[PDB]
Amino acid sequence: MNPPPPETSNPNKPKRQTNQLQYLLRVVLKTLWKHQFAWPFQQPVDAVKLNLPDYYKIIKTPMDMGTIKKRLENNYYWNAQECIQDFNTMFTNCYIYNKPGDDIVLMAEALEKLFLQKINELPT
Ligand SMILES: CN1Cc2ccccc2NC1=O
Repeated sequence: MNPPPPETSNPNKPKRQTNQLQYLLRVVLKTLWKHQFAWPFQQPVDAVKLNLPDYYKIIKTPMDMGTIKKRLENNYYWNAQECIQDFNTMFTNCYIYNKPGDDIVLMAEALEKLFLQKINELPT
């Protein structure tokens, strides 16, 4: 079964807009999104559709780029580091659930390298 997806808004959490967060949406996320290996990460893992019935028995902090994108669009984050942590959670979940060498892991590894390339330098 699938749990509810992660929240993309929270009225009691303070919002913020920063040059770095704008950049994470306009450049980092929106560029990764177009990568040929982006598709598995563009929405929450669907344990039913993908036939991964144990996914959420194993992964307790789900994250995906669809969620991140919505969060950025909503100014959900306080700062860039909070957003970067979501990306890292997404990649880490993939390495936890799957094994080295798996096609999905090769896709995550590629995206993570591109992600690190693009956040190496952020605006000030
Ligand atoms: C995050 N995904 C996405 C996915 C899509 C299709 C088949 C397998 C997976 N495994 C994952 O861990």
